[PDB]
Amino acid sequence: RSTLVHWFRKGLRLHDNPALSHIFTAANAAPGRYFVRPIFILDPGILDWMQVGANRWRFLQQTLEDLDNQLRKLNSRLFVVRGKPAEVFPRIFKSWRVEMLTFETDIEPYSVTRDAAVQKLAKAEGVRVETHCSHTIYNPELVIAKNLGKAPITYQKFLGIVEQLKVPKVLGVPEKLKNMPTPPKDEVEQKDSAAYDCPTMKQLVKRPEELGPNKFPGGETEALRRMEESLKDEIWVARFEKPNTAPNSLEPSTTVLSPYLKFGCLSARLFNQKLKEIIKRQPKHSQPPVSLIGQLMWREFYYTVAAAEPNFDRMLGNVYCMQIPWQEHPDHLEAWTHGRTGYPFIDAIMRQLRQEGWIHHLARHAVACFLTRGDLWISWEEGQRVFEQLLLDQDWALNAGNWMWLSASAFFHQYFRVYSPVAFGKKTDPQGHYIRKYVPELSKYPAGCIYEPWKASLVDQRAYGCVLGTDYPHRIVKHEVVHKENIKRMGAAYKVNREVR
DNA sequence: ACAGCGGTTGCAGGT
DNA sequence: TACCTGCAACCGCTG
Ligand SMILES: Cc1cc2nc3c(=O)[nH]c(=O)nc-3n(C[C@H](O)[C@H](O)[C@H](O)COP(=O)(O)OP(=O)(O)OC[C@H]3O[C@@H](n4cnc5c(N)ncnc54)[C@H](O)[C@@H]3O)c2cc1C
Repeated sequence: RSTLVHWFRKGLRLHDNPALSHIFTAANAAPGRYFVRPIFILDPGILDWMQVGANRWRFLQQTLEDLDNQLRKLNSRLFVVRGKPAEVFPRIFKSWRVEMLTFETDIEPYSVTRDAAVQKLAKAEGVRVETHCSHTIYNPELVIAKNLGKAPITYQKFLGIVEQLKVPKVLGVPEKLKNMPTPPKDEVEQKDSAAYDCPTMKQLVKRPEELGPNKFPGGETEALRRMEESLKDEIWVARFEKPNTAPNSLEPSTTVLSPYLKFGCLSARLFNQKLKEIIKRQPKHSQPPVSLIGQLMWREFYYTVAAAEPNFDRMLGNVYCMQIPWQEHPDHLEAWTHGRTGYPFIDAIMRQLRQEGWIHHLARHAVACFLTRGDLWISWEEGQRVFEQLLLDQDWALNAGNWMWLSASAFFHQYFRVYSPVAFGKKTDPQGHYIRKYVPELSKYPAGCIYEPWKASLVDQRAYGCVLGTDYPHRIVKHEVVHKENIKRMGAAYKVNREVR
């Protein structure tokens, strides 16, 4: 009796998962030939390629738990195999007699190399491999192809291309498995019958002191529930313009579906379709680039360009990337990293980020601009690695692309527009409630200088119960000097990059 | 050929 | 209010 395997890596969902649905329609088509083994490989070869904070482990733990619950409703379960895909796949091809493997494709360099090996090792043992493209609405490979073998490097050019492509159908949830007993215990399940069960928090999070409030639980269920809440107000959705959403509202002012889209708990395609249904009922609506569909198209865009370039997360060797002489400065990196910059707005954001693992897009803008071209002149690659650790939604392509944007290394080139770490947040939080929350030491300062504590006299600071240099740090740089100064470094860097290009 | 246009989300100082 | 402006002038795309 041969086994059918779906491999979860992303696409952590039952709904709109063609790679998964094939296995289930295939098993039900000829029941009694097949066992079904939906697996997720807990890969230690991931921790040596990337950084993973506690908040995101909890998210993964919860997603895997929810994914297991849902598979059980389909008379199956999730099998969590510990091991590196190299050691794991040849063993399970053998002991399970794998007739077919399926998975959702990924453009990310680690997974491309991982996939090739498995694609090859599957052909070595005659296993059929059927991959699907469902993490994105459009296939980056086809987007590139229709643009004559090149990735379009502007948003509008990108839209023109994808409008010429038809959208795959959004699949529902797969068929409940019929007349299908549980698979026989392999060599590993015989030693330990719980070997492939869901990791507990204790097992997965080796670091529980670094967890913050569980504001965004993982899993398909919470993803679907949150989308429905996010789209309940159809007038809000129609008129949605990203630039008018607050970075410092205590409640998130956007959908916060990014972590769900990153793990594939929510299908980008389903989400796109729910929006398109709202568009019909609400013909007066925002367009790209600022609308919600437009935000999905940004995801698509960055995935396309990234797909074409394996050095996309890196300045050197990156076809898109401006070559800029960033400084090494450990003290300033360390201060930015732990929200100890002395600019309360920046510090507020980095602390929310660390504690909760999500921050608003424009909050990311503010801190990224500050780290790179705005103030500290530190490479975007560093900011990337921090975000990569702290973000629930860390996504290789998205993190890289947006970091290159904010440093004006690629895609964005108007480096004379520099965010003010003092001024930016005032429009949406003039009282500084956001700062009072994440920088509690300053929570008794008057609004007139909570963004600029260094304007308080010493006696003022004492009366506010927080002296600068002791209870909260002196600002590590003077924005009003360094941003003009950096603008001229950028002018200089661009001149050099032209004189090659 | 290269001036001119648009570019998801700047700031300060303006009506 | 939501769109003036000037800043010193960037990119890729277009015709
Ligand atoms: C320096 C920097 C790093 C970033 N790193 C990541 C990352 O690691 N992973 C990630 O998902 N987002 C990243 N973002 C992009 C963006 O900030 C988030 O996708 C967004 O804040 C998610 O919140 P939301 O779900 O409420 O987005 P919404 O405003 O509700 O938009 C809906 C969805 O569209 C997509 N989207 C929105 N904005 C962008 C964007 N600018 N680029 C690409 N896709 C977008 C997201 O999937 C998002 O969930 C980064 C932005 C910057 C400034």
